[PDB]
Amino acid sequence: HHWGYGKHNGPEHWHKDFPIAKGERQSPVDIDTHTAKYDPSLKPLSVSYDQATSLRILNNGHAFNVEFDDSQDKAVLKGGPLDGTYRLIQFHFHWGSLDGQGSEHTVDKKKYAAELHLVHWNTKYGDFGKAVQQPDGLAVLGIFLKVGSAKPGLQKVVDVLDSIKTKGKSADFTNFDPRGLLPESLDYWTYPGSLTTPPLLECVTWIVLKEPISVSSEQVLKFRKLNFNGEGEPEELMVDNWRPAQPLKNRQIKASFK
Ligand SMILES: [Zn+2]
Repeated sequence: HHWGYGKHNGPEHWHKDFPIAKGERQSPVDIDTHTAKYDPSLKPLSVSYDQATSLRILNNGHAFNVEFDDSQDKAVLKGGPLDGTYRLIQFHFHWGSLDGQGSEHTVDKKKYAAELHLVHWNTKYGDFGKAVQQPDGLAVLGIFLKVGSAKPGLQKVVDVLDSIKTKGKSADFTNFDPRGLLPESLDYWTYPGSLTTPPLLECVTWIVLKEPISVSSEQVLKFRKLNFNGEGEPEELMVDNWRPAQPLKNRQIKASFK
């Protein structure tokens, strides 16, 4: 009885094994655009992904992660509300069984078809495992996906998913450039929050971009053919791997733009 996204082990159960589920700075949240405060003190984000080295893609039974070499400052995020340099370790997505749900964060209660998470850790803490124990340890860039036109830069990801269909499977995944996943604008909302899967630690500065990217229905269809299970246990499709919005409680969302 591990955690997952079903009736009997899904997000409403997580608090029994991970009491921080009901904590004060849980994610995701609904971003109320009329209540978010423009903060002209916020700098532009600086994304330096020119030297990124992807290594591997894997199905971990809750999502698929693309993992990067984080042994040096090769793909980093700086600026914005951040102090210091945050190194890219992995990205993954959350998505739905249908196009009208899938994102974790919502914008004035609107759900998108999926959500991309680029996970970065603060180099002052030396490694990811020490970083997750700190209130400013991680920075996650969240990018919404809507269904319309194809995103060419995502196709390389979609084509390998056949090779990692079940939990535990991995494949070599070199020379992927994450710059092909960014929207045009880097305007953003930011708030302090948590990992959205167990162990749900409250170590994340969230940076959620205003502008969604478009993907095609055929591209998102392929995400939905993955499996939560291992080979061959009974087939459970990897769909609806998102946590619902949590209470904002004592937190302000700030916007980089008006
Ligand atoms: Zn995520």
